Amino acid sequence: MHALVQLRGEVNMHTDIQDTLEMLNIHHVNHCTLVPETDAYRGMVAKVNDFVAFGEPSQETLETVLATRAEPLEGDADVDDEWVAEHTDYDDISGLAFALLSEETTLREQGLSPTLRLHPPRGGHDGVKHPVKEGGQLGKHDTEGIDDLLEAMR
Amino acid sequence: KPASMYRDIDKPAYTRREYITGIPGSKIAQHKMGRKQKDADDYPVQISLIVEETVQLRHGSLEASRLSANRHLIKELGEEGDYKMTLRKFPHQVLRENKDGMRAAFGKIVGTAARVQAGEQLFTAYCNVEDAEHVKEAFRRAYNKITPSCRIKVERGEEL
Amino acid sequence: ATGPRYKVPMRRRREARTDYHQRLRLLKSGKPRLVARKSNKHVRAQLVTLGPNGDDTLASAHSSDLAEYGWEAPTGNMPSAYLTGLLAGLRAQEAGVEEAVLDIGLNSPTPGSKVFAIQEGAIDAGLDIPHNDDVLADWQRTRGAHIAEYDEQLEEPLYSGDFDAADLPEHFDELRETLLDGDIEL
Amino acid sequence: FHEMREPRIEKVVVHMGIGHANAEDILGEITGQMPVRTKAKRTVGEFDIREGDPIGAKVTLRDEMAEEFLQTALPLAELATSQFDDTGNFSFGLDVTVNLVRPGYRVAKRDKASRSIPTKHRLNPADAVAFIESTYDVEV
Amino acid sequence: PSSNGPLEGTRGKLKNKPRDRGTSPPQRAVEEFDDGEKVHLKIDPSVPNGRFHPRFDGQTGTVEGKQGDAYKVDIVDGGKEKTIIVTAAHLRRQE
RNA sequence: CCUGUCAAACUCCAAACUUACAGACGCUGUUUGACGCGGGGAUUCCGGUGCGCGGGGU
RNA sequence: AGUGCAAGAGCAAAAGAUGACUUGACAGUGUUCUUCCCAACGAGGAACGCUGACGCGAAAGCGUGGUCUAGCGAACCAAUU
RNA sequence: UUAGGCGGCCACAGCGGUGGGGUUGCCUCCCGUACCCAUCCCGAACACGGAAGAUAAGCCCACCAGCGUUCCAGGGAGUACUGGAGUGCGCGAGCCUCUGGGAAAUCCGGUUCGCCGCCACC
Ligand SMILES: [Cl-]
Ligand SMILES: [Cl-]
Ligand SMILES: [Mg+2]
Ligand SMILES: [Mg+2]
Ligand SMILES: [Mg+2]
Ligand SMILES: [Mg+2]
Ligand SMILES: [Mg+2]
Ligand SMILES: [Mg+2]
Ligand SMILES: [Mg+2]
Ligand SMILES: [Mg+2]
Ligand code: NA
Ligand code: NA
Ligand code: NA
Ligand code: NA
Ligand code: NA
Ligand SMILES: [Sr+2]
Ligand SMILES: [Sr+2]
Ligand SMILES: [Sr+2]
Ligand SMILES: [Sr+2]
Ligand SMILES: [Sr+2]
Ligand SMILES: [Sr+2]
Ligand SMILES: [Sr+2]
Repeated sequence: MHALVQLRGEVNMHTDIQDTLEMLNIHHVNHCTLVPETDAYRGMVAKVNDFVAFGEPSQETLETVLATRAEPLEGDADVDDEWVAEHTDYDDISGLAFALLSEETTLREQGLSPTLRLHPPRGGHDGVKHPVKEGGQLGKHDTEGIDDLLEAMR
Repeated sequence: KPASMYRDIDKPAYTRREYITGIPGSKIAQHKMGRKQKDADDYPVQISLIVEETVQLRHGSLEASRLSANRHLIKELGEEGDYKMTLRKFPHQVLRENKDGMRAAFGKIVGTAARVQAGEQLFTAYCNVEDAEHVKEAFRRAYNKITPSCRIKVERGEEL
Repeated sequence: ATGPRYKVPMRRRREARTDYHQRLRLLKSGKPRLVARKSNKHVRAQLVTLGPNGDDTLASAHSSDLAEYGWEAPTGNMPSAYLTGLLAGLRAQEAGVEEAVLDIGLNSPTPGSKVFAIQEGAIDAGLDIPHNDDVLADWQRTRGAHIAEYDEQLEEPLYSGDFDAADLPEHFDELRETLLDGDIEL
Repeated sequence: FHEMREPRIEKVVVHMGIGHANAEDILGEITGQMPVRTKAKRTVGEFDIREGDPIGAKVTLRDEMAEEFLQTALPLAELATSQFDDTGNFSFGLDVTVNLVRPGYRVAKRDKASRSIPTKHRLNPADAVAFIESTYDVEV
Repeated sequence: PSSNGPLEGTRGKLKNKPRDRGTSPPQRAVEEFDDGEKVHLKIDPSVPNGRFHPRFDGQTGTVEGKQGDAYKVDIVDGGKEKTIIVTAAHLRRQE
């Protein structure tokens, strides 16, 4: 399970690439989604590679982000433990966070918006002109690297 | 005409003589020099001239550089010295010139050039240890008559 | 053989056993082929249908097994050929086969030949095969009258192993009579 | 073993390459059987522009007709060594060619499942001279 | 293109690879297909008759009946539906 | 035998990639009716730039 | 190699050569693709059917001209069946 | 299939070579022209009739890799080329990094001297 984050705008980006992002339920810069690691899903992130930031997050980080940025399929309802408890098949955020990572369910299956509308990275990101290996912020990340970004976009 | 007009590889490969006519003969006099009866393996040293950039060298430059190179070897090793130099490239690319404004602009056949990629050996001489400094000087004269910068690389010779 | 560009014929072509051009025209009918094939001593007749991994033989008949019904005569002549066809034809009728097209392979369409005899036999067995009556030998030659009258020019027996001196085309009549009979264990 | 390997005469083709005939009459009398015309291909400057047209004639002799001809044909030629084919065939002289081969040539001449004769079963110049020489004449 | 005939620019697609030269096997030229069957269209260079417009090589149609011995295959050229008359010789079952 | 070079109108080879059909996932449609069909009204048929690949031309 | 003619392609118990017979280079009417990729547009073209009448072959079968892609022309008017 | 017929794939099956196999069995070569049929000339072939002989041919069986071919391992090579991205480098032609793919020649060692289907048959 990987966490996709659009870091580059729509303008000038290839249509087929932009369409892939929209198929991955992501329509705005800074929007994040949780994607299962399948052959099909893998082809999709490879295509979006240069306009995104992805990688597998730590259970902690996922929990922090779900609490702060997850939303129901409709409304401003806070997705806290109590919410998770009364709507989801889990007892708390951790139970949910665990299932997402282990790829047992999806945010949608649980009546949650597929997208985690994140806040801009505090202290700023590493740049959208270079990949991770070159000191940039685009492409695949370390479980620690992704966390640093996701946590920065609390 | 300036080499600026033909040095870069910017046109398609144009070599098919079954479709091209009026191609001027090559000015390159010889491709085998020195003692062509002796083998290359009969020599201790083997030094090649390496083109550092991918280019198109016209038969005029090939002849001029080849000449000024072998002419030196002849002057320093005699007309029959113990050496043998080789020009391995041949001018296959046919050149044109639109010599009527831009209407019906396809040019007429004016010449030929050899397409040499970077890192390629244009010349390769074979000599004895004592004559190495002469062959290195023939190449220093030869690289001054072709478009790219060049390397003088010793392929067989730990005699230094 | 020579190089990569070389073109090696299809196997059954190299072997010179199958005329693929005639093979196609033959298959176009959609009906099974009445494969008529000879040999020096024998004569075979197969009913071949088309299959996924190769041709399917639904019913056949060889001149060798012709003796199983009372054939003390040789097995490479006209009476033999006709009878073999009739046997194969009858067996075919049993397996449901109702129509076919004569395949003669690399043999020649000579008027009165044994392949046409095989054909006349199969047709008589009840099969429906596109034919031409005047290309078939006359009833008597099928019987083996040409051989009986050849033996008439005796002075030396035509047959080595004794079947009979003057020969018997009547034996043909007897054998055909046996096959047309309703009983017969096919 | 030696039987299915000992040579025989496949055919003896008598031929007269003229160029325009009145020669058919002599071939019929000297051989015994009927003759056949000979045409040609490609235009020739030696007044031979007509492609399909009588130019020569030949007669292929087999069995008795061949030998009975050779008995009174070989004594008319001085058989040499070079006059032999690599396949063990010789031509002398009115041309007279003799085709020699071993007992199973039909394998390569038939229609059904034909096959080319293996080199080992192919007759040799030496094996040819031997067979011929061993029948009323001399070699070299 | 310099000309606009059917065989324009079909040098490669309508030529056999050397080892595939000469007359083709009769089997596939007699193969029977059923209505609804998905068939791959590819002209057999060795077979002159029963071809379709070269522009349609590579198409995977649907047999929807036959005309004489030849077949009527339905395809979708771009966005336009067309019916193609083609003999089995130039067809192959899908999968 | 050896040794030195080439191909837009060469190919014993041969991609990346584009493409037909299908299944799967994804997205989407069945009160926002998609896909498709039929009808009314257009405008438009001087384009340009970047990048990639080009063809001509110093 | 040959296969009428550009070029590219097809073809070997043939689509080539030879020989013999023959006039399917036939009448009528369609389906489809092409012409005009996608995507509307005529003449023209081709592939593939059917009806009728035939040729050849033992027969399956082949023949809607020449192995494939060029060799073509509206309305009005005239002649013609 | 102790030798057969019809095939599919159409060289992994080609080319070349070695060894082995046939009393009333098979396939053949073989023997032979009264007939059916046959040769622009030849019972050569085609066609018909037939067994005195033979396993030398073919064919079937077993096997060899020198050539051609198929596939596989390692090497060449993640090289050549390449779909996506870059306020990366270069006067420039051009190159590089990241991401996703990925050859060809050739070397070397293996593989391959056909596989499969139906019918018939000591
Ligand atoms: Cl047979
Ligand atoms: Cl079409
Ligand atoms: Mg909402
Ligand atoms: Mg700040
Ligand atoms: Mg910045
Ligand atoms: Mg092309
Ligand atoms: Mg007018
Ligand atoms: Mg008129
Ligand atoms: Mg032996
Ligand atoms: Mg710059
Ligand atoms: Na002008
Ligand atoms: Na073929
Ligand atoms: Na039309
Ligand atoms: Na004549
Ligand atoms: Na043998
Ligand atoms: Sr240019
Ligand atoms: Sr320079
Ligand atoms: Sr393209
Ligand atoms: Sr035609
Ligand atoms: Sr004989
Ligand atoms: Sr400059
Ligand atoms: Sr890979």
